[PDB]
Amino acid sequence: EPWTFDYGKIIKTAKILDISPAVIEAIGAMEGRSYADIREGQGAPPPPTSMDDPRLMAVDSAVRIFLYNYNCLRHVSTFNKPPIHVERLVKHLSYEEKEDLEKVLPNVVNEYHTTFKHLRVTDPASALLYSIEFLCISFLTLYEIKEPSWVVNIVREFALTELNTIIQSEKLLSKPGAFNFMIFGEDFVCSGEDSSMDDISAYSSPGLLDDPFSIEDVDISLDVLDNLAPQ
Amino acid sequence: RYAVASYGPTDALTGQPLDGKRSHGGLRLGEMEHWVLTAQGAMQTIIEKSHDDSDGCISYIC
Amino acid sequence: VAGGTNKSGIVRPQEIFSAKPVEAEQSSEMLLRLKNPEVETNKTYAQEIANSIELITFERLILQWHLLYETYSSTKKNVMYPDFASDVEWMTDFLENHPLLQPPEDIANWCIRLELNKTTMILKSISLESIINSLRAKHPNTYIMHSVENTASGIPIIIRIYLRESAFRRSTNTRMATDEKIAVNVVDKLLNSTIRGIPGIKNANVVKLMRHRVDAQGKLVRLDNIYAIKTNGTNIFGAMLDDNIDPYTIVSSSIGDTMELYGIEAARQKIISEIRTVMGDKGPNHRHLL
Amino acid sequence: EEINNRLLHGDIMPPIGLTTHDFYEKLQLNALKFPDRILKPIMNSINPETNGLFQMVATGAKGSNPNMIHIMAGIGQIEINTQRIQPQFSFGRTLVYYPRFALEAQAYGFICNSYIAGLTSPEFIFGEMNGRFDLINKALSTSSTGYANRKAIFGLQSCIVDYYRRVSIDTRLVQQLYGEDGLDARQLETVRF
Amino acid sequence: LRPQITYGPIETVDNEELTEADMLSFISAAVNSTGLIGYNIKSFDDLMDNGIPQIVKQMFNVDITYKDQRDHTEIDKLRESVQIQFNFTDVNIERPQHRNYSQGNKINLLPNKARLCGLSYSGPVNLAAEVILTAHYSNGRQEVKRASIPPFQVSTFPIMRGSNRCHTHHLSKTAKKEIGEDPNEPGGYFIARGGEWVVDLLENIRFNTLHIHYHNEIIRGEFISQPGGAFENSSQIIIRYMTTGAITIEINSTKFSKLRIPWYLIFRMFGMTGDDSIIEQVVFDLESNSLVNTFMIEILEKSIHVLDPIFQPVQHELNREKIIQFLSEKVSKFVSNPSAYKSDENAVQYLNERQLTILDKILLPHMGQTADTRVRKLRFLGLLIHKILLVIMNVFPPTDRDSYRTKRVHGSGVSLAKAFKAIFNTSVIAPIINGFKELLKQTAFEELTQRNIIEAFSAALSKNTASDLNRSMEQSIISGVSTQSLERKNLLNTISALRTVNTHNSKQTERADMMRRVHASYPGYICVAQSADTGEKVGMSKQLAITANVCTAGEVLSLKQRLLSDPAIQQLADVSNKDIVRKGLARVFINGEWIGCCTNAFELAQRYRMLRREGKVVHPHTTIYWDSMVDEVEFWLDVGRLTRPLLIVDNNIEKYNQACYKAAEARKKGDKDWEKHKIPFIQNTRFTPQMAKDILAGTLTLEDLVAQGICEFITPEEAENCLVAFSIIELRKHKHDVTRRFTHVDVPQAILGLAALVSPYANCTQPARVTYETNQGRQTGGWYCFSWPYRVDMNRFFQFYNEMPLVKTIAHNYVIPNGLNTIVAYMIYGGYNQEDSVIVSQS
Amino acid sequence: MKICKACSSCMVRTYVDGNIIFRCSCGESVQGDSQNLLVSSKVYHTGEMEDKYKIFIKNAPFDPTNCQIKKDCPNCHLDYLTQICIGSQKIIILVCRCGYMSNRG
Ligand SMILES: [Mg+2]
Ligand SMILES: [Zn+2]
Ligand SMILES: [Zn+2]
Repeated sequence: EPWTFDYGKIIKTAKILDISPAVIEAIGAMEGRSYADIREGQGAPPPPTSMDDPRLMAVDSAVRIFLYNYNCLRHVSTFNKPPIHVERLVKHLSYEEKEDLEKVLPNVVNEYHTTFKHLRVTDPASALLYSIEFLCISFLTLYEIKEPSWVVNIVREFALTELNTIIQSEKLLSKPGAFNFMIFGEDFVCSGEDSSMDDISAYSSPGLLDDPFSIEDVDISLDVLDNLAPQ
Repeated sequence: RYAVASYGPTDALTGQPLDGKRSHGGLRLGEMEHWVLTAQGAMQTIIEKSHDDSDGCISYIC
Repeated sequence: VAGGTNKSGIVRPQEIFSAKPVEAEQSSEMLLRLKNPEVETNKTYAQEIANSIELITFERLILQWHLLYETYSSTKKNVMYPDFASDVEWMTDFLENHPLLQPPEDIANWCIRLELNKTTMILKSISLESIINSLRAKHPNTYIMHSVENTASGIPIIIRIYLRESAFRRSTNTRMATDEKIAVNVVDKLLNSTIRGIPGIKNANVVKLMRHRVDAQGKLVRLDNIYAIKTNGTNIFGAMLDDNIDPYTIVSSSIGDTMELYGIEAARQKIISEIRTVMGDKGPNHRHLL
Repeated sequence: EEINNRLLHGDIMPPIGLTTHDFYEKLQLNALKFPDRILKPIMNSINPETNGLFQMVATGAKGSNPNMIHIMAGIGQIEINTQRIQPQFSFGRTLVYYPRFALEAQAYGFICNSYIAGLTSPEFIFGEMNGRFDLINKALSTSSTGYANRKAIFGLQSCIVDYYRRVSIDTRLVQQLYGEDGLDARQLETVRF
Repeated sequence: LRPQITYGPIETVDNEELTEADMLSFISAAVNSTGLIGYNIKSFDDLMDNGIPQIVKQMFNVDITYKDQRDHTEIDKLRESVQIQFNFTDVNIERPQHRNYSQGNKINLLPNKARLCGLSYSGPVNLAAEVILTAHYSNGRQEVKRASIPPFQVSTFPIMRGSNRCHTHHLSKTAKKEIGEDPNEPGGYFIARGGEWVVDLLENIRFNTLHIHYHNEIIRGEFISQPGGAFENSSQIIIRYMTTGAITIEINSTKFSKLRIPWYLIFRMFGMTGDDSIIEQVVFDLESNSLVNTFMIEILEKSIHVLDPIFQPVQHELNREKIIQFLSEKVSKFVSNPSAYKSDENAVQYLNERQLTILDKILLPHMGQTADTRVRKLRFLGLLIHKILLVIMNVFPPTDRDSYRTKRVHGSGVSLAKAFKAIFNTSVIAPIINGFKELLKQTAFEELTQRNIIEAFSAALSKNTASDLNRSMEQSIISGVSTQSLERKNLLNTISALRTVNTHNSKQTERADMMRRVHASYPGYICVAQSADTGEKVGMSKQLAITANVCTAGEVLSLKQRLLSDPAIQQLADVSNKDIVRKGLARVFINGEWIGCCTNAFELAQRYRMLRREGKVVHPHTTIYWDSMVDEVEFWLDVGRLTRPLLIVDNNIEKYNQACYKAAEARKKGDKDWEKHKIPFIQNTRFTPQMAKDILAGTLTLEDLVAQGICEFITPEEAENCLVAFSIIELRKHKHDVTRRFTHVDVPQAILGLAALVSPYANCTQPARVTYETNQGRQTGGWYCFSWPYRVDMNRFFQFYNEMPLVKTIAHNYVIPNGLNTIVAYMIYGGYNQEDSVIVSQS
Repeated sequence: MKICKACSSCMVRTYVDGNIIFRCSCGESVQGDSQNLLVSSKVYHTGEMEDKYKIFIKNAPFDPTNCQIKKDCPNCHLDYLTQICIGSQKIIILVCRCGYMSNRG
């Protein structure tokens, strides 16, 4: 099967969330940038060329937390108690239909992991687009569902909440704006480029009951130690 | 070489001579030498050296 | 200085003066005298007895072991590990070779697969038949299958031990142990089982020692052709139970072990003996050891 | 060398309780000891009636037989902790001067030369390995002995002979009679029965 | 690149005429090129010219924020914090100066005046800087004030005598002689408070290497990572395997401390949160059927499901952002109340960016300090865990704590730089921060001008700080960075004190005895005889061999770029973990960082060792180690490697093998005289007797012996790929021995130190007695100093008459003999010489 | 171990009514068929197994620090071989650069 990148899925997905397409395309590349620049798409890094680019892991991590949280809702019955991000909206449900939602909700993890590991080794540039596109099509799959009637309102809310948290988690790694520095609870506030408050003992080489060679129970004057010479 | 005196500089706290030739004090009859003198039975020698010559005094107890 | 014979800079005097227990002794030894005076004359008789008393635990005969979640039924084809699916070929031979050792009806879902070290089986002179009897005499709550004793290199000898349901009925009221925990506890018991020896001793040598004996004419003569056993590691009670060793003349090098089994008076004589050994011959008078 | 040849053909079968490595090391240590014949060339080179070095050793004034052999015949096998020079130089080499898995006895501390003839660089290094132990153990012979000496005295010093020749701790018997004979160590005579 | 030079055939080299006394010229050349303490002067020189400027201009950038604790004002009430930001731009150190009379012009201070007056032989340090102050208002805007400060003197740094900054460096030997200095001494000591102090060489574990030790912890693995250079900050990671089955990674550095983290949390924080990929970085393949991977995965599988009390909330989470936030609020020391900042989304972004900036700069910095190499570090981190698990399985033994393959010898430049870092930020950086804190408290930020800011910077660094910086360095030099007072018993002791390697200062009975012995890695680098013969210091002090040296850091970038440009080496980004174990690739290291893989480890090291011989491409001081046990190639160019020259031995094994093939081919054809096609084996060195005569004439040095491919420098870890003949006779004895093919030939005297070479016929003496002579020869009366009348010394003896021994050694070519040729009778005379006494003629 | 299909996490193995059931933290539950019937295993004498020295034995003919022996190689008829002695039983292996290796391996 020949895979081809589809830009139409990102445009459709971005329109639903009322956000710029550049925000979706910049998953994992938001570090060290202003979100206003990310929103406008200015300063976007070039496509990856190395299989060890942390962007590939960053996008893949965002994909698997969508899948991890989706399956938690899918298997809500098996839990002793559901986690926070899925319990407040399924609370009004009954047990027999809470034991359901694993038959009426389709699986969306069909062939992601196998293909991503192949694309990462073969061509890293296509792997980044594949992981982003997979996140959008999975969101559209969970947003374009229509039957049965009792599940549409419980999954579309989930789809928007998950994709928003993924974007927000990526957003919280960008360049911060302006804020009160004293809300942390202390006077001083250092940065990652500061050396004033570094540990003094850390400048030395890091790292390190009876002494067998110490004359501690031998009462001999320190000025007459030549009596211990081997001779 | 060293040989000092019947008297000389004295430690303020213990009342014993100072340490070694450098301070013009006495020489040490350490832990192992009281073991030997006790083994030999030399008890009047211990009185002469550890009391008369080092810090011996009179304590009054009710 | 090697392990089990550490007589380097002060250790043995520290073991005596600090009254360290037998578990903390790095150079414990023991001298055993054969019960029959005729046997002690011959070296070969003393040589085979010395090799008889040498702790060969079942662990040291094993190259590798595998714990499998399997039950064995003769007719029903139960699931088996794919890497060990070839074991069924010699299982059929075992069933037709032992018409009395049929699999029980309470075999649990736990299998221990063993691959014996054939080199150790040759150097230590341990047969497959001896191992099977030792394990079946000590572990009645297991069912054991084995392959054929082969003399051709490249084909290993496989020991297969099946845990019965009674292995968990021993103590399962203490629910703080899942069935995986008991099975791991059982395999530790199986590996630490004693085969052909007494516990506590790792090496047993043969030495020549000299003794006096009053003749029929009242003459005291030195007998030089007397063989005994000097062991590495100490177990007075272990050699106590042996029928090839004179129990009355067991000489340990452990003060704590002599104290435990003989008393404080024999421990008093043991401290004197052990200090004298450390003191050498240019040592103090005897009254200083008392 | 012929023990090594047996190893190459796999003709060394260790007994029960010994590995092949431990049995091979035992054979090499036994095979690398000077015989009693070593003094035959030594005594033929000296005049016992005029040799100063020999008269110092023979009369017990100073020295011993291994001293003359080391000076004149050869040092022999350097043996630390009753074993040969273990390989600490990169997995099977004792020194940089010998190859990995060397079979010759020289690679494991066998000094073929005497002091009067001089040692080579590898022999001097092996000699320094054993010589350093003497310096280390001499230093320990003070501190380690002092640790044990002080603990022994503080436990034993309370024992004093009373008027019954008993040994007691202020009331409490340690011995019914000192030494079980009541005698002094300085007043003993060695007598045959 | 492939080697191109070719030398003459080894069969035409005439060395049958050589003698052992001719090989002493090789030691002479090695000592002349090396000097005796030249490494000390070089280390202090590149500390002055290169070390301190780099440390100040790179590793002391200050960025802090402080609360505005003023009263009420229009601007005041509306602003909350001020950001102090500054860095140093220009740094230099001058020669020592002294003020003659009062209010003079800082005349020069000669070392003898410093010794006599009890002064300090310290040179001024001048620094320049730019400072930025940013004040933050409540509404959201901020105000920035920037000021450039003219260069000024902060304090004085101690100056080694004889170095580039010493006054006894622009003077002739006669001038040195006549100003109260010793014209024959090389120097290498510091003058402080009228005393002479020697900064000893320090043993230290090799950086960028994994040291695996056993010990509750089952096993432990340490790894100190330095991003390249002797003066860069180092961060260590400790990977522990506990009895509970949990693998924890702990990073000790200037920003973290004693915080043990589950191993998979580190992988998650870098974007790789999938467990299958995380496990793959340790086992290199999930599809391998090898019995090693079964052991590996079983430990890894159990380690994931172990509950960590401190990292409980984020153990089961797969969102990397919250894990970074969880760790950031745990390691940041300015966070006192949780959830007070979580309401503000900008504070969350601040702590996330700060933690990522810290982690990229502190976790394995030798692999890179940017965010690009995050996954690259994870591959290397998984390799470290893989090596540790191989020791738990008992596949490989733990690291030998005594071998010099994993040890470094650090001189005065490295030791003083380490002490400089901890003192500079305390006596300079801290007072400036206090000075600016008080400036902003007493004056509004907007009221400040360019004049006020510069005044506060210099006034804070008053002479309290100037006293602090200089005297703390002197305390580090005096207290001991292990240093000792220079006692001048004689010239031999002065040289031997500067060639002494000290160890760090355990109580373990076995550990305290093993480290005092002579190790198999000592011969050629550490004297096997020189040690203390009495007391606790027996074997605790070590002496460099006569030809041993200490190398400086090389130009690593040249070799790194060439290795990456080598078509035989595949870059790390072009190879997968599965492509490594399935194709059997060989990992290639340079200075401890993993840069790529090669299909043939032996051929790469062989081809680069041959390139080193020319010296035009690979520097002669480059260590090339090939690990035949794990099939890896390592390049080392860091400072602190002991090296000695070894004469290269060449043979004709290539022609010998072809003769064997031709002889066999002739026999298979039925020919009878098949043996006639064989040729004898010949191994020989290219050192000719003419070269020895040229060394003595001064027309042949060690540098151009290396340039001709005759001798090369060998490092203790590189010495493990060498088979060395102990003398030119052993090489000649095995000249036609094909079963013993040496790679180098040694000069026998190269294994002893300078003090151990004084004893004549030391090989004929009991080896323990050679150790005594090293101690006794260093406390011998003699001409203890050539400038004794100019010195006021305590407890010094100047023996009037000295004699060269009738049986001299090579050690007397470099130090003055101390003693007399007394006529000695070996006799019994009256019993007054018994028990190690002597009878002395009164005349 | 068993890796979850959904989230690629390490699934927890438990035992129910004569079957091995893997359950994940995301609720996904699967049952192993044949390859997951391996609770635990251990290998003894790991310090002298043949898989330990495979790389070292392969590299031995090219390492110049290994001990040589005067014996003819039966493959290339080279008159010297490389002799190595590995293990606690002192197993002797003769290797050559052409690929020959005693013990037939
Ligand atoms: Mg003396
Ligand atoms: Zn899962
Ligand atoms: Zn061949």
